Amino acid sequence: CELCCNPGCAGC
Repeated sequence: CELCCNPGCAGC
């Protein structure tokens, strides 16, 4: 998620 690797990541 630090790379916004999935659209469900909080913050992305």
